[PDB]
Amino acid sequence: SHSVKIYDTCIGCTQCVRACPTDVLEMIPWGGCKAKQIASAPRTEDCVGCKRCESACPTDFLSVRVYLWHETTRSMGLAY
Amino acid sequence: PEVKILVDRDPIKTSFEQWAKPGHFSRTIAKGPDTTTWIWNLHADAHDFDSHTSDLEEISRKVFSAHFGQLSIIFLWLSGMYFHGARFSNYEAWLNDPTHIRPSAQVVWPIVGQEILNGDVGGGFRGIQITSGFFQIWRASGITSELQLYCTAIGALVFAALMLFAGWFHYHKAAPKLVWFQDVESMLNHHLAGLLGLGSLSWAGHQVHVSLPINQFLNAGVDPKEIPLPHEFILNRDLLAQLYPSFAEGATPFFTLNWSKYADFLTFRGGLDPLTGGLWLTDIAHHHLAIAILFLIAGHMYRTNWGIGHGIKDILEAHKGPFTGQGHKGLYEILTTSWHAQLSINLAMLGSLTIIVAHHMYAMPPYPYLATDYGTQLSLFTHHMWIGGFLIVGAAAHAAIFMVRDYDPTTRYNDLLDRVLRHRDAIISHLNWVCIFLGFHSFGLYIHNDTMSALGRPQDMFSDTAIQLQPVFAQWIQNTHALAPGTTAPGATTSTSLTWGGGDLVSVGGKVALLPIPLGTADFLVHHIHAFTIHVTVLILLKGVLFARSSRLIPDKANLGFRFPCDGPGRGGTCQVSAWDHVFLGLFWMYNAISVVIFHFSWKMQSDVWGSINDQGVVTHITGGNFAQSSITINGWLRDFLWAQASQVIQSYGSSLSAYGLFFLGAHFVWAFSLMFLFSGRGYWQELIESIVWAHNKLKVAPATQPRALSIVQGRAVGVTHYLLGGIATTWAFFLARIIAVG
Amino acid sequence: GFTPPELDPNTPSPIFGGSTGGLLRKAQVEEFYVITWESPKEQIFEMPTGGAAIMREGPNLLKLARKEQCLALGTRLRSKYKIKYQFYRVFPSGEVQYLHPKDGVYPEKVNPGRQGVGVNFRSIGKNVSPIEVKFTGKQPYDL
Amino acid sequence: MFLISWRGYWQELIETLAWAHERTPLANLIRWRDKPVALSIVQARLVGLVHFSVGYIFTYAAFLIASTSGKFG
Amino acid sequence: AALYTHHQYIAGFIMTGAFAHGAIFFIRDYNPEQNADNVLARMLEHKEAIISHLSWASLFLGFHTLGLYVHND
Amino acid sequence: DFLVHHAIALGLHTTTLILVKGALDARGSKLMPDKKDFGYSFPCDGPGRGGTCDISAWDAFYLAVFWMLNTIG
Amino acid sequence: YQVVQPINGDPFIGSLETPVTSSPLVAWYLSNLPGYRTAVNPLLRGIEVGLAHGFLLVGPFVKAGPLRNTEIAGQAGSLAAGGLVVILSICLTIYGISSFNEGDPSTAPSLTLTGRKKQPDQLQTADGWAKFTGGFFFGGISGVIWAFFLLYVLDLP
Amino acid sequence: MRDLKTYLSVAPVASTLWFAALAGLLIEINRFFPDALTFPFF
Ligand code: CLA
Ligand code: CLA
Ligand code: CLA
Ligand code: CLA
Ligand code: CLA
Ligand SMILES: CC1=C(/C=C/C(C)=C/C=C/C(C)=C/C=C/C=C(C)/C=C/C=C(C)/C=C/C2=C(C)CCCC2(C)C)C(C)(C)CCC1
Ligand code: SF4
Repeated sequence: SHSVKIYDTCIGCTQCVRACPTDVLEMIPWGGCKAKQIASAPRTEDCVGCKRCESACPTDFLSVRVYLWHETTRSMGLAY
Repeated sequence: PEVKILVDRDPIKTSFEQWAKPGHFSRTIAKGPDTTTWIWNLHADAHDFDSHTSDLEEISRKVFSAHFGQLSIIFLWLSGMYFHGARFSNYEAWLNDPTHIRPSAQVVWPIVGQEILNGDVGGGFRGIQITSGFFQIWRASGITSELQLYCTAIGALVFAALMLFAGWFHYHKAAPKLVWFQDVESMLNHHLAGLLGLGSLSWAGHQVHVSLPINQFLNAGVDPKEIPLPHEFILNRDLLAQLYPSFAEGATPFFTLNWSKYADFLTFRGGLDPLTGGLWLTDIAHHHLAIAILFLIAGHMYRTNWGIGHGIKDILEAHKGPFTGQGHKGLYEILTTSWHAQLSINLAMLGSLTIIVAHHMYAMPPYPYLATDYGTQLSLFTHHMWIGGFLIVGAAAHAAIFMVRDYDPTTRYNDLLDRVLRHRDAIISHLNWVCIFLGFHSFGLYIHNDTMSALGRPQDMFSDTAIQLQPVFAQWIQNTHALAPGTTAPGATTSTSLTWGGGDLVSVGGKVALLPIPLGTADFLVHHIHAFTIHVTVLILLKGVLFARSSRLIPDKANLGFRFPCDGPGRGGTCQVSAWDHVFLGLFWMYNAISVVIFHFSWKMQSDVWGSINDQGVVTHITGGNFAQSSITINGWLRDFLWAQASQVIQSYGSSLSAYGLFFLGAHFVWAFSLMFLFSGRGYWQELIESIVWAHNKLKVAPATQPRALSIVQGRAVGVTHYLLGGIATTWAFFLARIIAVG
Repeated sequence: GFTPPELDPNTPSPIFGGSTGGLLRKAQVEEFYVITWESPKEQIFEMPTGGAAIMREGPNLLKLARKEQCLALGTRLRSKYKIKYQFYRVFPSGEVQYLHPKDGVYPEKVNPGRQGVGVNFRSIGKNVSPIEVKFTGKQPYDL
Repeated sequence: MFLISWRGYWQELIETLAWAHERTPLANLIRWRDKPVALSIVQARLVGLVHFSVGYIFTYAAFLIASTSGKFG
Repeated sequence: AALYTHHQYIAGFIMTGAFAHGAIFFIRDYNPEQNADNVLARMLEHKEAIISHLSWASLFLGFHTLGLYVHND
Repeated sequence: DFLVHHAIALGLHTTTLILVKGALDARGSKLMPDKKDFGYSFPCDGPGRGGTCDISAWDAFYLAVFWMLNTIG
Repeated sequence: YQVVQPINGDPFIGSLETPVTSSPLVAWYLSNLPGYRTAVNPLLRGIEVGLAHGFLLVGPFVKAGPLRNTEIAGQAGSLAAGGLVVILSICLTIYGISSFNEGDPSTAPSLTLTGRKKQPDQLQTADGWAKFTGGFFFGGISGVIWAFFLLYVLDLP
Repeated sequence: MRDLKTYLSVAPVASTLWFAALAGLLIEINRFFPDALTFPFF
């Protein structure tokens, strides 16, 4: 299972959650930004590691990060 | 319903304002550059019409006028060829003695010592020997003075200006609408009966009145200046009736149906002309007559405006059975709404046609004095093989584009496409297997042979002396083609080609034009190598097409486009899943297959076909005939073909062939230069550009359009482009230097 | 707090002709997935494995082999059509698992009953150097 | 090969082959214990580079020894 | 000839490894705060000026060497 | 001897450039400022930010081996 | 009417039905082979296997090997086929060793083509696979012996 | 006409003209002073 971490520079634009192809991410309420929103990653046992979320984040530097880690059946994307 | 002209007036206005605003066609480019990447995108998307807009009418208008531009360019290139034949050539002297003067239609200025490239090509002339075979065409045409070449250069220039004007006109003043383009029945009726029928009829006419009599006079020995002008043959007809008595009755037979009385100049001989080493002109005229009749009839199949004819939709809907469901229902709607489907079918057919042209033109030489001009024959075969391969690969590219951007079962459903999509797994499995099996049983034999020859065990080889693998069917078929004239073709005298056999050999000027080509174990091995390479190329391209929309690995691939780098390093890594990357990979394998084809043909022709014959009649081939015994190992290809024939090009420094020696080395350089783009990635390059940019910033000399490294896809594309250029140019220099040097 | 629906078998399936892209041995021994939706009428749609199928008017129940397949099909169903879908994970035991949407709302909309998983309260430039975590099994981003 | 062709193409090919095998009679009585997958990205680079430099050393060694030993001078 | 080529090629591999373990050291075991403002951190502090001048030198040599060889050819 | 010695100098300078850049950028650069959190060797950082193929320091080593082989050649 | 149908009406299994995979002649044939005789002792099936394959593997090693023309050694090249039988039965043994354990049931399917339960095929055991191994090997070596026994001239020795 | 003056100053056309003129200049220099290996003046 890969690791996905959210950092407090997040502006809560939700662009990363819209992009995930396996539904790893989620929005949760917060108080540190104008959107009162922050991303979370509750379901990292399904993450294929495509970094489609990182291409979508606009902050500099990134607010979502994907660290590739130990591989499994779901992580490798095997249908057999 | 009915067919008519449909046009709009003044759709776009002629202006310069859009020239000064780069990237007007795409909204993203129009905005202007921030980084250098912009400049690349501007060129990559320049002719992607159906991506600049959504409207089919606009795409078709652009395509039509772009075609006019291409035709104008081709006419300008023809104009140049004829003008150079007329002005800077030795064509007249070659016309006087064709088997001693080697043709040349390009001279160079004496600027930095480069005038050494103006070599002694015979006839009181010094220049560059050409290999396009234009003198042979101009002789087969009847052209005998440079004034006719001037005239055709001027006519071609006029036609090029005309094409350019029509290209402007049909886009800016009178632009046809979609319903005009989407009428395929009338289009096919015109191209079948009007372009190909009337074309070959008119050409048969020219051969009957100009080429035939002027070539009769030339082969009789008459001085090329004392031959009458062609139009004389038309004004005075007794001139024609002296060479062909049948021209006295003059179209009375063609009506009295006694076509027999034309047997004078419309023959069915077969074989070559033993004076010039080409096909009988009386055969070619009759051929063109027959082809014109066939096409003129075939251009009356489809219904346009008078009931009679065939509806394409009806033909397609009628065909279906118990294995294919409803098949062919729904292909007329597809083949009339996507340009990419049409382009794929057309490219496939044109590439295959070019390869067939290569084979038929070596085996049954059409022009006079072409068969004994070895450099021209090699050049033509090789050129046309390369063109055919490239077009076939483009066919796959545009089938993939159709699958990603146009296929849509919600509004245009076809059954056969759906069923192939539903068993693509079995398809790709079986093709994969057959390529592995074919690769083991052809290259493996070579490896067995090399190892048995190095282990001092030649009786254990796969060869004509130890373990024979004779292609029985090929030998059987060419034996049937030998016995054909008189048994299954009573109307023919000689058989279609001299390669079939019968013991007939044709010579010209002490050179060998043609003779029977022998098939043996080596021919068997080479042909199975060829089957292997073609199967592999097919596997790569068809895998790219069939899985362009989705996979078990990436189930929504169509949403990422047709040309994307990857879908990230996850799932194990997904570099090069797009169909563009499959085209990119198939280009290398096409290069491999065509290269082996042209090596096989080049070595075989010198070894068993080309050479010199003696008055006593003993043929000495250019190479000694070593293809039967040295082609069966890899060491024989490295030693007896590459090392032994590169001598001509590595020894041209100081002669007039030194440009080939320079291009040999330049092409090696460009090939090795591409590996840098192919083996690396853009992260390294952007990080190096960072420090270089720092150095520029230190001196207030840094540019405002921020430099970036190339794209991932651009890296791949630059890599394959330089790889192909380097390799093909190396073989070009090798071939031309070698063949020009010996003869 | 949003009881999730149950899996109702005997729910019909779309009209398909069969294809070599469907389930394999992994669905026999490891796991597979099931998606269900509504389909106001019968309509054609592109299978996420092969060609085209016809979804029936009323509930629809498809069995696929990967979560990504279900989610790509659901994205297609939710935007191009206006359809609500749910999918589940079935084990070889005969055990179902409602999967998505987890708490009844789509994850791109913030719901007040969610906790934060994997959130660091600092910028990404404030991770320690690897030398700080050497010989102990944590990772610099673990904190 | 390993240096110009990259991973995705090969992984899709392997999925096709796995289907083919699992579907054929008398041969699906045999079951692998590791699911076959294409090589890794870094792994492919390493394997390509290894082939490249092995070929390098071997061809040059053969030529150098044969062209000095053949003349022995 | 054999000895010379063997020892030069082994020296080249050893050089590439000598430089690889420097990057491994910089990633794994380097501690910034414990090397504050000494020769090592100073090397890190003007990496642009080192890379830019190496780049200039190698551009210059490549341009003029290949140019003179092509002139002569 | 003059010309080939300048070719040798070009080779040494370019191999040094590759290896030194790989070493001095292994803790992070502008295109990836947190590279040290990823290890010595890793494939890429996906196709975002323009694309990051071959950005690890292992990859600089892998590129430099080609130039080493060319130089010793 | 159409000829191809989804496997047993289920259009979401990754396969199809054709005249190649589900046809009465093919079904009956493939059914009456050793590997598909579920209700039979593993060793008998293995015996059939080894017999047929030793006999088949005789020919090529004889008519193609290095001593094909030397016939003071041409015919006795059955040594090679015996060695090949030995090698791939060693491979059979290690495959069975790694794929199974005696204290575990046999992984074969328990359902049949119509939806009735079957007693799992015992060839997929550890025990029965070792039994089948012995059968195949016995048959292979003695089939090599048999097809070497028929050295009498026929049409092509 | 002004748009044409702008277009003629776009990068590819400007470089084309610049280098064609430079090429003519070097070509004519070498046609007048051929085979120079040194500065033979002072
Ligand atoms: C024959 C193949 C080849 C060539 C010519 C080069 C050349 C170069 N490499 Mg490279 N490399 C190669 C293969 C090659 N490489 C391979 C196979 C790999 C492994 C993937 C690498 C990996 C690599 C790396 C990692 C790096 C280089 C670098 C460099 C540059 C070094 C600086 C220099 O020498 O100044 C210039 C030398 C030249 C030979 C340039 C020649 C081209 C001239 C200018 C032609 C002039 C054009 C002329 C006007 C006509 C144009 C035609 C028109 C149609 C455009 C240089 C341009 C380094 C670099 O970027 O330095 C800063 C660098 O970091 N290379
Ligand atoms: C590295 C060690 C090695 C050795 C010692 C041999 C030895 C031999 N090889 Mg071989 N080979 C090798 C590596 C080796 N090979 C590799 C790596 C390859 C792959 C490229 C090949 C590919 C190869 C081929 C394609 C062929 C040989 C053949 C032969 C035999 C030729 C001489 C002969 O006719 O004998 C006498 C003739 C005999 C039939 C002797 C048979 C040997 C006994 C009787 C077999 C008994 C086996 C035994 C039950 C158990 C098997 C091994 C066990 C100890 C584990 C010979 C015994 C040829 C051959 O004869 O085929 C058999 C031949 O066709 N080799
Ligand atoms: C006898 C009628 C006729 C003829 C001879 C042609 C001939 C041609 N068509 Mg065309 N076409 C026709 C009818 C005809 N068409 C009809 C009825 C339709 C649909 C209504 C189309 C729709 C069509 C399309 C969409 C396209 C063509 C294209 C082409 C060119 C194909 C490429 C080629 O082989 O170039 C061979 C080159 C030559 C033979 C050189 C000689 C060129 C001569 C002068 C052509 C003149 C024929 C033309 C019909 C004259 C009418 C113009 C007149 C009003 C002044 C070719 C010249 C392609 C094209 O336009 O390229 C620009 C293409 O895109 N045609
Ligand atoms: C009738 C032939 C034909 C036509 C009309 C098209 C048309 C089209 N193609 Mg296509 N294609 C063809 C044949 C054709 N192709 C063939 C034969 C191949 C196999 C190689 C391909 C493979 C192909 C691919 C892979 C792609 C297209 C794409 C496209 C679209 C955009 C092209 C573009 O503007 O890029 C811009 C054109 C350039 C940047 C010019 C490139 C210059 C080349 C690389 C240099 C060649 C060197 C030169 C020959 C000699 C060296 C000179 C130098 C030394 C000075 C366009 C609709 C693209 C697409 O996305 O489709 C939607 C796409 O990516 N084609
Ligand atoms: C005394 C010398 C020395 C020592 C002790 C080490 C020690 C170490 N190195 Mg290192 N290195 C060295 C020299 C040395 N290196 C040199 C000379 C180079 C330049 C080539 C490198 C470049 C290098 C890199 C790029 C990396 C290391 C890594 C490592 C660490 C783990 C290596 C490992 O086990 O991976 C496993 C060992 C292998 C995979 C070797 C098997 C594959 C080899 C290359 C194939 C051999 C070729 C073939 C079999 C022979 C020909 C075939 C036949 C036909 C003849 C380890 C602490 C790695 C690391 O983990 O980072 C810390 C790392 O990425 N080294
Ligand atoms: C005696 C004599 C002389 C002198 C000499 C001299 C003066 C010397 C030298 C020399 C030198 C002076 C050399 C050198 C070299 C060097 C090198 C080759 C280097 C290196 C480095 C590296 C490889 C690095 C690594 C790293 C990194 C990257 C980072 C981290 C750390 C480390 C360190 C790990 C003469 C000749 C005059 C004369 C005779 C006598
Ligand atoms: S960025 Fe490059 S290396 Fe990384 S996955 Fe994409 S194509 Fe592969």
